[PDB]
Amino acid sequence: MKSVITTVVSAADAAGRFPSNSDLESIQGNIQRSAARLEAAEKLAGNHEAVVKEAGDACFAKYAYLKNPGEAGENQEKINKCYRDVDHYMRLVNYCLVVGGTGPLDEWGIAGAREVYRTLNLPTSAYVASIAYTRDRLCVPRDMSAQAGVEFSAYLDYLINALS
Amino acid sequence: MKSVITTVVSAADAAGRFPSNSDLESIQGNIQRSAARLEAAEKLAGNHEAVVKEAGDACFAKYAYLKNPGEAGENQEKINKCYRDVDHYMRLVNYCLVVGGTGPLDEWGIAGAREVYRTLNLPTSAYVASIAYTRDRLCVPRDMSAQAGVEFSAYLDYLINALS
Amino acid sequence: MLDAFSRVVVNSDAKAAYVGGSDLQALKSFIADGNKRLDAVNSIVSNASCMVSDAVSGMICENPGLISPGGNCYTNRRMAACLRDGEIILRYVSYALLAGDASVLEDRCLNGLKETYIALGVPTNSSIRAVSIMKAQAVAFITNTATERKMSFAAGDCTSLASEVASYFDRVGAAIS
Amino acid sequence: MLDAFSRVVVNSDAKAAYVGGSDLQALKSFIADGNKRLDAVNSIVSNASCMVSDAVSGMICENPGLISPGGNCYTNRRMAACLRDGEIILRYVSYALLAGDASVLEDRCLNGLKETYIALGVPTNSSIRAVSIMKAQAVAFITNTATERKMSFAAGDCTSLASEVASYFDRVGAAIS
Amino acid sequence: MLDAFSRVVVNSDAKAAYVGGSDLQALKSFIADGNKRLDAVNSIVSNASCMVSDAVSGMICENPGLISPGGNCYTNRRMAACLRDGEIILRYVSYALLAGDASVLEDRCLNGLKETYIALGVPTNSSIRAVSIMKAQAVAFITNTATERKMSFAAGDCTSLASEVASYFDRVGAAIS
Amino acid sequence: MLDAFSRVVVNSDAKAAYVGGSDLQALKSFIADGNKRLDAVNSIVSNASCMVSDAVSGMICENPGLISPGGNCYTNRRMAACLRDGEIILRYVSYALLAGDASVLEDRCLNGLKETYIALGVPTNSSIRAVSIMKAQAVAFITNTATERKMSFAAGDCTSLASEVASYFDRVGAAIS
Amino acid sequence: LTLPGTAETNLAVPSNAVRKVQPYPIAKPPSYSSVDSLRPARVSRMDADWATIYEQVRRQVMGNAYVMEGEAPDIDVAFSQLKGGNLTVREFVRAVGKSASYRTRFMEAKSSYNFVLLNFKHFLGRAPTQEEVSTHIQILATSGLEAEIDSYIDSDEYKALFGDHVVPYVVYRGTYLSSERFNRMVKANPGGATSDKAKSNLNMIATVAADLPTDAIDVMRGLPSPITSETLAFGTAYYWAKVEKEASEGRSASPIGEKIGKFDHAPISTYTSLCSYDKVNKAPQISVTNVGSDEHSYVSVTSKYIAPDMAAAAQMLADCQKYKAGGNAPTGKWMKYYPGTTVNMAPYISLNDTGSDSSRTVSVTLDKVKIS
Ligand SMILES: C=CC1=C(C)[C@@H](Cc2[nH]c(/C=C3N=C(/C=C4\NC(=O)[C@H](C)[C@H]4CC)C(C)=C\3CCC(=O)O)c(CCC(=O)O)c2C)NC1=O
Ligand SMILES: C=CC1=C(C)[C@@H](Cc2[nH]c(/C=C3N=C(/C=C4\NC(=O)[C@H](C)[C@H]4CC)C(C)=C\3CCC(=O)O)c(CCC(=O)O)c2C)NC1=O
Ligand SMILES: C=CC1=C(C)[C@@H](Cc2[nH]c(/C=C3N=C(/C=C4\NC(=O)[C@H](C)[C@H]4CC)C(C)=C\3CCC(=O)O)c(CCC(=O)O)c2C)NC1=O
Ligand SMILES: C=CC1=C(C)[C@@H](Cc2[nH]c(/C=C3N=C(/C=C4\NC(=O)[C@H](C)[C@H]4CC)C(C)=C\3CCC(=O)O)c(CCC(=O)O)c2C)NC1=O
Ligand SMILES: C=CC1=C(C)[C@@H](Cc2[nH]c(/C=C3N=C(/C=C4\NC(=O)[C@H](C)[C@H]4CC)C(C)=C\3CCC(=O)O)c(CCC(=O)O)c2C)NC1=O
Ligand SMILES: C=CC1=C(C)[C@@H](Cc2[nH]c(/C=C3N=C(/C=C4\NC(=O)[C@H](C)[C@H]4CC)C(C)=C\3CCC(=O)O)c(CCC(=O)O)c2C)NC1=O
Ligand SMILES: C=CC1=C(C)[C@@H](Cc2[nH]c(/C=C3N=C(/C=C4\NC(=O)[C@H](C)[C@H]4CC)C(C)=C\3CCC(=O)O)c(CCC(=O)O)c2C)NC1=O
Ligand SMILES: C=CC1=C(C)[C@@H](Cc2[nH]c(/C=C3N=C(/C=C4\NC(=O)[C@H](C)[C@H]4CC)C(C)=C\3CCC(=O)O)c(CCC(=O)O)c2C)NC1=O
Ligand SMILES: C=CC1=C(C)[C@@H](Cc2[nH]c(/C=C3N=C(/C=C4\NC(=O)[C@H](C)[C@H]4CC)C(C)=C\3CCC(=O)O)c(CCC(=O)O)c2C)NC1=O
Ligand SMILES: C=CC1=C(C)[C@@H](Cc2[nH]c(/C=C3N=C(/C=C4\NC(=O)[C@H](C)[C@H]4CC)C(C)=C\3CCC(=O)O)c(CCC(=O)O)c2C)NC1=O
Ligand SMILES: C=CC1=C(C)[C@@H](Cc2[nH]c(/C=C3N=C(/C=C4\NC(=O)[C@H](C)[C@H]4CC)C(C)=C\3CCC(=O)O)c(CCC(=O)O)c2C)NC1=O
Ligand SMILES: C=CC1=C(C)[C@@H](Cc2[nH]c(/C=C3N=C(/C=C4\NC(=O)[C@H](C)[C@H]4CC)C(C)=C\3CCC(=O)O)c(CCC(=O)O)c2C)NC1=O
Ligand SMILES: C=CC1=C(C)[C@@H](Cc2[nH]c(/C=C3N=C(/C=C4\NC(=O)[C@H](C)[C@H]4CC)C(C)=C\3CCC(=O)O)c(CCC(=O)O)c2C)NC1=O
Ligand SMILES: C=CC1=C(C)[C@@H](Cc2[nH]c(/C=C3N=C(/C=C4\NC(=O)[C@H](C)[C@H]4CC)C(C)=C\3CCC(=O)O)c(CCC(=O)O)c2C)NC1=O
Repeated sequence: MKSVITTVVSAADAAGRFPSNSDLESIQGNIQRSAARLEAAEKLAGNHEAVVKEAGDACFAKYAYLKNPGEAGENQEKINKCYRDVDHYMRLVNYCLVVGGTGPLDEWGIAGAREVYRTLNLPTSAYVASIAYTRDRLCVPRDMSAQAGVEFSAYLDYLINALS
Repeated sequence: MKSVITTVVSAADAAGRFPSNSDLESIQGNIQRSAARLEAAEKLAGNHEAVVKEAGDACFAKYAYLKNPGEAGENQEKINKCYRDVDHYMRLVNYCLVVGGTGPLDEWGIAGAREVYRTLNLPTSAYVASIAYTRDRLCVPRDMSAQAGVEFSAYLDYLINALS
Repeated sequence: MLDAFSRVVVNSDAKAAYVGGSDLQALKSFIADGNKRLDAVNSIVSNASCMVSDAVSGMICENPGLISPGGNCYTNRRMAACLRDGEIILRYVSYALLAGDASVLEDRCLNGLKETYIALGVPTNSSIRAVSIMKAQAVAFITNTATERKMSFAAGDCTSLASEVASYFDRVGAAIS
Repeated sequence: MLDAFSRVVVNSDAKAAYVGGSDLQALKSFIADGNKRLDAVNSIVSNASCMVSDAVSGMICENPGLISPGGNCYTNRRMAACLRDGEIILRYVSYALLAGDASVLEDRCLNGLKETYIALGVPTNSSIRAVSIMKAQAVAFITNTATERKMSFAAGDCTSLASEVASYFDRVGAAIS
Repeated sequence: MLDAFSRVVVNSDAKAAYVGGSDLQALKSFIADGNKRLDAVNSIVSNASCMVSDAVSGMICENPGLISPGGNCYTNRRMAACLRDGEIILRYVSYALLAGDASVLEDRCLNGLKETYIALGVPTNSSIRAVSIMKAQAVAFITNTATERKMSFAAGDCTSLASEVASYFDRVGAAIS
Repeated sequence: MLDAFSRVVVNSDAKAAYVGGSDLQALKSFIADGNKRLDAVNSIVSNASCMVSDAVSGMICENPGLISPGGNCYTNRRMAACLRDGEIILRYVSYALLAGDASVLEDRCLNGLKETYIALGVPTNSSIRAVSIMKAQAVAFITNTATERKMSFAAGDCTSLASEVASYFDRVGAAIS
Repeated sequence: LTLPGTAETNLAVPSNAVRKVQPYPIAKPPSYSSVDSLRPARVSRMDADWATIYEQVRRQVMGNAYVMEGEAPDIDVAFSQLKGGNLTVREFVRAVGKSASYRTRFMEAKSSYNFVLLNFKHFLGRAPTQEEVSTHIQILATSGLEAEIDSYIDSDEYKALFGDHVVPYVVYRGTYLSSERFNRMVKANPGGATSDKAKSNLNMIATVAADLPTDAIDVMRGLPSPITSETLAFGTAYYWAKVEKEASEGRSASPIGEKIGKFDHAPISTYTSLCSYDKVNKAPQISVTNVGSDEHSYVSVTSKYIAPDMAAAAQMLADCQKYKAGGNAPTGKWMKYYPGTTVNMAPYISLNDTGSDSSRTVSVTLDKVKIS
């Protein structure tokens, strides 16, 4: 969806013209950038079960209230719904590292979050605590390259900034 | 004008949003392309009086009928008007080699060409005889680098396709 | 809409699957002909005005039944429409050569092109002959076998993109047949 | 458009009849439960946000094919639409309960709902389940048989209005089937 | 891979049939003279729209009573049907040049076509002259001895393919008469 | 088969027939030296379009009165009709070469040619001069002694068929003497 | 953003630099118009509050967009100036249309022809003719998006119907410039619970507004007409014609069959040897490329291709009016049915075995690239 290609192709079509030499110049950056973010994708896809397990419970460690009855986490299965609720978010930032833009995150995870998390009483401050626990746990020598840790963190705080 | 920066900063503004990771990535292409085209601008600015003297006369070598009386070339001074009337185009190819897009070529040279060249009886085929004579004389060992001559030819034929 | 990067996510969205190292190298292969694709679109829009004017007049010069009165390309307005009508096809195939897949022109240009040309009364067999000239010259430029215009390039193979644009131009022809 | 007082005038416009004392007492009975209808509309819009959010999640919790990818309530935007799509159904049956006849929703809500959901790909059997939860809950409020929320009323009969709103919730179901 | 081509042409459950890169030389090793036989069909189907518009107009300019009142190419319901029918013969004969067998041509195209044309009142005097132009039009394109268009090829002899379509057009002339 | 070839000619309607390869070897066994004779017809009719366009052009350069105004080849209605009689001599002598007889040449073509040329004002002394060029053209093609187009052949002698066609061409000229 | 009082921007006409803002909203059009008395009242800037001006701009200009709260901040930019009086509601829908939220659900997702028809539906509230399309499709070719939305808002048709203070709506004016232009407007504007987003092809007004005849179908106009103006005719009489249309208007059943493209085929008993009427007019759709070794050749079977009925009007009607002095001489009493026609040997080329010759008689006429 909203990639760097669909940015320049729709803008060249809304002007009603051919792909000019600015638009061919915009795709030349993607050779210099896909070598860093696509190995961040397979480091996410090869470790996606761990980063939902030991980081999804850190919201419950910070917010230990919501396992009380009458509230948003009642029984064991809604916690299993909650680890399903955050696995789609880690799928989508994997889905935006492979695109290069912020395209698959907006209409699939972001657009409509102010509606469904208000009616179903889901606290967005407990969402962003689990995501920012993943954000500050990046480092150069263990996780990925020194350059991929910039852009993997640059998609996560956009999820923080759009949910808050 | 229509640069690679002002394409992606107006499309971010017409959406009404921040510069995302798709918009930051498009400027990373300018690190890899400004070494190629800014050398071509210094080859054009250091040789601009040569490429209108022994290339502006080649339209008159192709069209000797224009110097007939009652035509668009009457006296000595309209030919001296004409070499100024071609040097403004070669200033504009220089004005878009340093931008990166077709920004200053459009509203300063193209937008309105179908009006003033039809009403004042100027043949646009004798424009593009002079411009495409400069196009086929590019080569790698004498003129510039191998990559600058691709892009300098890529702005000349855009002027051919606009006037024809 | 869907580029070559976002084509492999909507195949993976229906599986709810993370994109991993089994098909990322197929996508990393696409980036390896990045500059090979990039010069190819530049060679298309280089001679784009001379592309369509040789294509429509070649369709006229083999079938001179439209210039006859009562023909579709008879008057001076409809030839200005027809030079514009083949120019949009060149404009949107060049988007699909840049996006890497036939997804931008499919829902914008081809979606409803069939009954637009039927209701206005465009001879659909002559529209096949119109874009088949634009198919055979699009592979003539990006393999650089054009006789009257030769462009300098870095040497190598580019025939993988030649099957790409030739798979787009008969998708236009199948959408209008 | 048409309320309950204006429904009998177009029944009398087809006969060119002065509306008189043979059916004014059928309409005076409508004003006799004037306050009974008036408290009934207020109980629907009292817990109106908890009405639709329990109803669409009850449709989800019996059929998790929509949360599966490829389902019509998979992504986040479609759950935001489906929370709002069933809210408009509550917004117009609360109009028709106030107006006393199914005329205000039959042309503003039902006229055109079938082909919008067909061309979107909305599963019509699931929206049947979605509004029949709202049928079972709207009669649970105006009979004051809601287990988690009891409201105080003047005591009496209200089951004539219970079949009234239940007749409306099968009118939205018939136009989508 | 030709069994994949032979169904799809007898209209089984596939929509289309695509031949890859490695399969294309596997098809070329299967049939004999695989480089020339793909060049012969590429000469035919690039000029199919010009050939049937010339052969129908060649049929009219021999016998001009078809566009007289009482003819068969009067009332352009019929004239667009005859312009359709010339293309269907050309599209089936170009497959038979590609496959090398006339077996698809006899069972899909030609059985009962003598019975169809006597039931429709199609005159067999002019319908043979429609085919006999298209035999001479196809045999001039194959050896590149067309008057107007000279297409570029790798040089050599193609007269074994040129007498192949004259056998295939004679089976159309046998099954119509 | 030859009686079936007789059913092609005499039916007074357009008809067409071919012979398959199982039926072909019976035809080569029934006729004598038939691989020469099937090469004999194929030498002529592959160059028949230049043969009549040079012989009746050679009739004009020996007798320029036919392009005088009022002359019989002045208008293009008459000029195309002179080539139409030129080819129809050449097909009917080729089937007479193919069947090996002259009875189809007399009964289908030459019975009634003197009665229709005097009634049409056709110059019989000039058309004998036209067909004697076609006698002289065909003996160069049957002995491969044409100076422009020489054809490949399985070598040997075919001067018996050189005298066979010159016995067919003078039977045309004695019929219009 | 510009000024707290701004009647017109962009200086297109010269007389807008001196033009005031309208002090009051414009009146209704002065014809009779029997339909609009059943219609709801029009919403203006100076009668209604911002809760319902935003809803009716979403209900008409946005079609039925379902804009969320985080969706469309460009509209929230443009709405925040309209509440401050910084631009009129005429200029506000210019800012809505030029924004990307209008682009990313109507311009990129719909087709090129359908984008013009939705612009007449949203901005002017009607449906165009073919000449109105043909002047608007060149602005999408030469000038782009921003100049094409300027052709609606700076037109005189907008300023007479709505002016500077009235939200766009379906204006029933009774006496129209064409009888088509009433009922093509009505077909383009259905009532509630309809959007534009599912019909990525609209495909029905894209072929009624394409050719200037073939006005659209009556049940496609009795559907969105108002009430006590449709009833006693939509109980069960045209009601099944409405439901069978709605399953065709939904999912976009393409009207090659019944609307335009109107071919009397032969009955199925007439051929019966070229049988199986599913497979009756199918040809091999063959394509070759022949480039290197990634170069496919994809013989698809094509669909039932129809006689196009206009290429058979170019052919056989414009030309082939050969048609002259066909007396052809008439001596030939011996020709006996055919006269001019050669035996036509035509040897199928002797590839040394299993290849054979057949012959066929035909009438022969010399061509026009022949003698002299
Ligand atoms: C793709 C994202 C991604 C991650 C962030 C980690 C997340 C992560 N970190 C640790 C485990 C750890 N993580 C760190 C943190 C660091 N270690 C260092 O050498 C750096 C200084 C610093 C990088 C921020 C340390 C010190 C431990 C061991 C102690 C602990 O468990 O906290 C563990 C448990 C044991 C293990 O699996 O290694 C996990 C799942 N894994 C992932 O797949
Ligand atoms: C900014 C762009 C730019 C140019 C392209 C040249 C254009 C140019 N070339 C030549 C002059 C020439 N140009 C060429 C052409 C070539 N020479 C080679 O080594 C290559 C094989 C081939 C490149 C296509 C030759 C062979 C001459 C000398 C003969 C002649 O004058 O034509 C001249 C006249 C004399 C001179 O100054 O050299 C000019 C103005 N100058 C410029 O300022
Ligand atoms: C802004 C303008 C602009 C462009 C349009 C592109 C064009 C471009 N192409 C190549 C480089 C190349 N480009 C081609 C492509 C082709 N060669 C042919 O003979 C075919 C005709 C054609 C394929 C269709 C090939 C084969 C190479 C060398 C291999 C490669 O790098 O891909 C390179 C150098 C890459 C390198 O070697 O490191 C550049 C910079 N770049 C730009 O800066
Ligand atoms: C009866 C009139 C008549 C015409 C008008 C032309 C039109 C024409 N050109 C080409 C064929 C072509 N046309 C071009 C186009 C061009 N070549 C250039 O150098 C320019 C950049 C550009 C025209 C300005 C190219 C590159 C080819 C391929 C062959 C070639 O390289 O010349 C073809 C063949 C298409 C095909 O093979 O499918 C036709 C019909 N030919 C005709 O017979
Ligand atoms: C603006 C706020 C506002 C309202 C919402 C209505 C509500 C209202 N209801 C009743 C009065 C009543 N209301 C009900 C209705 C009900 N009782 C039940 O047990 C059912 C749950 C429910 C029907 C759905 C009944 C049964 C009476 C008593 C009989 C009657 O007066 O109708 C009365 C007093 C009339 C009287 O007794 O004289 C009023 C003022 N009026 C208002 O001013
Ligand atoms: C499987 C292979 C296949 C074919 C060969 C054609 C055969 C064919 N032709 C027609 C139908 C027709 N075919 C012709 C054709 C002609 N009349 C003439 O004078 C000319 C000689 C000739 C055109 C060159 C006409 C005129 C009709 C219409 C008959 C009528 O409407 O009166 C029909 C009837 C069905 C319909 O048209 O809807 C069929 C099956 N279609 C096929 O599917
Ligand atoms: C001043 C007095 C006078 C004349 C002498 C004639 C002269 C004459 N004869 C013919 C014209 C002709 N002349 C002949 C005659 C002959 N061609 C033959 O092959 C025969 C051997 C020979 C006669 C014996 C024929 C066949 C024509 C053409 C018929 C025609 O023009 O209608 C024409 C051409 C007329 C035209 O162009 O239509 C003229 C001027 N006319 C005159 O007004
Ligand atoms: C006044 C103008 C004028 C002409 C038009 C020609 C007409 C002409 N052609 C040939 C003679 C011929 N004409 C052809 C025919 C052809 N050769 C080919 O290779 C092609 C396939 C085909 C059309 C060009 C052949 C094969 C011969 C025999 C050549 C020979 O005699 O060696 C002859 C001699 C035969 C005879 O006299 O009976 C004459 C008069 N000569 C002229 O003086
Ligand atoms: C299916 C269609 C069909 C044909 C087109 C012919 C083609 C043909 N001709 C001959 C074969 C021949 N053709 C000729 C004839 C001639 N040779 C010359 O050099 C003279 C110019 C010319 C005299 C007219 C001769 C002399 C032979 C060899 C003897 C014979 O087989 O008759 C052969 C046998 C070649 C071999 O097997 O080696 C074939 C296939 N026969 C057919 O069945
Ligand atoms: C495109 C550029 C663009 C902008 C820069 C802003 C500018 C802007 N702000 C407001 C409108 C406003 N802006 C403010 C803001 C403030 N007042 C304070 O006391 C604080 C100092 C400050 C916030 C930090 C307030 C409070 C209003 C509403 C005024 C009111 O009605 O009370 C309005 C009028 C529209 C409206 O009222 O909603 C506009 C155009 N909007 C734009 O569209
Ligand atoms: C948004 C995407 C988009 C497209 C895909 C094209 C498609 C298209 N073509 C035409 C319209 C037309 N297109 C043609 C074209 C042709 N007729 C022929 O005989 C030739 C085969 C062929 C030229 C190659 C003609 C002649 C008309 C005008 C018909 C007329 O009014 O006479 C129209 C109607 C608008 C108009 O009439 O100007 C549209 C939408 N245009 C677009 O804007
Ligand atoms: C992907 C699709 C595809 C095709 C379209 C063909 C295209 C094709 N043809 C030939 C190659 C050839 N093509 C011809 C054909 C002809 N030459 C003539 O002079 C006649 C006019 C014409 C007869 C029809 C000949 C003679 C050769 C050389 C090989 C041979 O002699 O058989 C070659 C190999 C060499 C070359 O590149 O030219 C290819 C790739 N093959 C394919 O794979
Ligand atoms: C069955 C076998 C068969 C034939 C042999 C021909 C015989 C023949 N020729 C013509 C008809 C004709 N034939 C000629 C021919 C000639 N005049 C000359 O000056 C030259 C000597 C010679 C050409 C070389 C001309 C010019 C006409 C037309 C006469 C006219 O239009 O008035 C006609 C009248 C019918 C018509 O053409 O409309 C017939 C039956 N046709 C046949 O179907
Ligand atoms: C009075 C009515 C009348 C006509 C309508 C034409 C019709 C016509 N065309 C051709 C003959 C032909 N027609 C074509 C077809 C084409 N040629 C091209 O260059 C295009 C690409 C393509 C569409 C026009 C070809 C290739 C030939 C054979 C060689 C040639 O004549 O060009 C033939 C000869 C067939 C034969 O000899 O059996 C005829 C009769 N001629 C007539 O006499």
